[PDB]
Amino acid sequence: SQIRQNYSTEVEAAVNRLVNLYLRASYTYLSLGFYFDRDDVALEGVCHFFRELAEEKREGAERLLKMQNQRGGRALFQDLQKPSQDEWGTTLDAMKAAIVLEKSLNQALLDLHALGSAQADPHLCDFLESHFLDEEVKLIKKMGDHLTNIQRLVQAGLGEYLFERLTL
Amino acid sequence: SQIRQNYSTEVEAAVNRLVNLYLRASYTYLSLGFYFDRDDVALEGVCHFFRELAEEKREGAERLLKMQNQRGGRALFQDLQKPSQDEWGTTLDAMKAAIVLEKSLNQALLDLHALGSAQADPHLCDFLESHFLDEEVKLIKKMGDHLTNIQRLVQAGLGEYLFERLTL
Amino acid sequence: SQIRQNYSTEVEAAVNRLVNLYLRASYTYLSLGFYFDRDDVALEGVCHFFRELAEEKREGAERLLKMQNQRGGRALFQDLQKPSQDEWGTTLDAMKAAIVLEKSLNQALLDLHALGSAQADPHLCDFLESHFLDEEVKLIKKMGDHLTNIQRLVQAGLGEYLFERLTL
Amino acid sequence: SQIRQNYSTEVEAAVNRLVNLYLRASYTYLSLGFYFDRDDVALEGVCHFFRELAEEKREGAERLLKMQNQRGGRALFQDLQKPSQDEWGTTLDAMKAAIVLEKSLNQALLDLHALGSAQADPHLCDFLESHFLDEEVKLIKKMGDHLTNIQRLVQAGLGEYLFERLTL
Ligand SMILES: CCc1cccc(CC)c1O
Ligand SMILES: CCc1cccc(CC)c1O
Repeated sequence: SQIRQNYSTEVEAAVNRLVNLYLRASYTYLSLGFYFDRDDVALEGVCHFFRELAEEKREGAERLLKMQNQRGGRALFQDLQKPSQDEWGTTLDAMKAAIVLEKSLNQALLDLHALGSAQADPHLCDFLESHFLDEEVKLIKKMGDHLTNIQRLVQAGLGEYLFERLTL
Repeated sequence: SQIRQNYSTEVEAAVNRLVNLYLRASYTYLSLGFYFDRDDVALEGVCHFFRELAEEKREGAERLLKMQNQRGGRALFQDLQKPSQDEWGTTLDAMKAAIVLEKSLNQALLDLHALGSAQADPHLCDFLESHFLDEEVKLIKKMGDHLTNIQRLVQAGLGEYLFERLTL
Repeated sequence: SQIRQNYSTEVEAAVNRLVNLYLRASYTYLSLGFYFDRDDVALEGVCHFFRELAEEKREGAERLLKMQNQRGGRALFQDLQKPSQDEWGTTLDAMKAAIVLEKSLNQALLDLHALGSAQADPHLCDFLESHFLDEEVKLIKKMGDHLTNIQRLVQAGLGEYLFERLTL
Repeated sequence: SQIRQNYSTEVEAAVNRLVNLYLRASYTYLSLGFYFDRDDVALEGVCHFFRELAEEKREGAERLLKMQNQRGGRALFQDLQKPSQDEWGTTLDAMKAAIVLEKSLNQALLDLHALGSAQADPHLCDFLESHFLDEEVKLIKKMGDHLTNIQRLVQAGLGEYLFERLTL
């Protein structure tokens, strides 16, 4: 590449993997959103919460792809694995599964930051810090806050309804 | 002081102590506010309630300091003791601890009013009446109203959630 | 903590200490502000300068406390020591004491950044860089500029008056 | 009087005396204002400061007269003594003379408050507190602040000019 400078093959490859992880997270949230839209689940606030997250994760993937080209690396796409579950249980179950998912994305971000630091690639390090690291910390805090409120609420059917109506 | 008139050393000293008490109350409310912001407590309305009170108590301290200088007394600051607890339990526990705190500030205000009256210092007496006495009575009534509603609500987890969502 | 990830006990503890340092700085500035409001000092611009800084330092402490919870650490408060002086001398004396204070806060920030880097905690490192490091550099430059102008001005009484009227 | 209730002859008489004191203060400030308007003194900011105070003191007298009638007492006017000086010296001299004057009015207010309290006349006590006591404390603080700045400024001719230009 005529533009490529200080951009290691290791980082290029890790950025392609992180794109896959963000698209997979987007897909998992799409499944979670539509599960809560089922007439036999019917929690519209929970559905909107996960659909909004699907869109956020897709946006993350696209920003990473933009960066990959800005640096002169080459986007390589892999299959996107189907989500780990077809049915997601209660709001509590689903929020637990979301925080597991977010912590795995955060750990991927931290790993790539570490790699960037080892490779002396400050543009990569700044890029993750300014667009992803604080967003993940904020989101995981929010999910943790939700999980605590869900747990304090679950006569389980009444709790789930009230959380969806008054928090989401 | 060239301006000092009818301002006893006793009152000057009691005003410095009351500044300390208001700053300590502010600090206690800061701790209460951040405790309810913990991801394993997560009651944002309770958090905002106490943070707003932190700011009110700090404002009170500053008005007292302004008055101290208006009268020609000299502000003397002491250490601010850390709050009595590191963790504040339930909303009920925290509201009980707040009303204990407010009654101790109110009693300090009443003591200083009594002192002012004994010293024939009507400016001090008017100052407490117009800026602090009615504010404390209003706040203690509000906390009493909250305590009653909290108590009537505590399936405890559901009650705490509903109070935070629908009152705070 | 269900949310805690890559957040060392060392950093958690250093963040609690830095909160104390910022609250202590806030308190020191409150004392400086009210000293310049004394009828026998009476430099209102100097008073507003330090009171504004009291508020900035309190805001800093609250942002650190917010971050502590966002990361799943636990806020622990200690006593707040009274400021080092009861009377602050001239504007020159007070500005010298402020720059000493700011350099000690800056060094604390730098120490915590170093710790964060040693612990591979990029979120902490970005947080200090984006909210505190440049603010301190800007403020210390401003105080240095003030100190130079104060010094060039001190017939001392006339200089102090003119600085307060035409700079602050 | 058909309306008179709980209004002692002692208080009625002291209120008439206080009216005289406020009108005398108004007159003294009128003289001070016009002295600083002399072409051989020529400090327009000092002139406006004292003329504004003339008007404030006259307003005070009129509020006291209104109150006297509201209570069913009878206004009795005495001669208004000419001010203590025909020429008022420097701004420093004049500000010293103003603070002496204000402290004598404040002491009169405090004496009348004490009388009102001895007579169990809470309307009188509230009236002085709400309209006069805090106004005097604020004004005496302001004059004290001015006196300190004037003193710090007095090459005397330059100091007097700068105070008038940059403070008043
Ligand atoms: C409002 C936060 C707070 C609490 C306790 C003490 C201080 C000193 C100013 C403070 O700002
Ligand atoms: C405000 C000028 C002034 C001074 C002193 C006395 C009187 C009588 C009304 C007056 O108007």
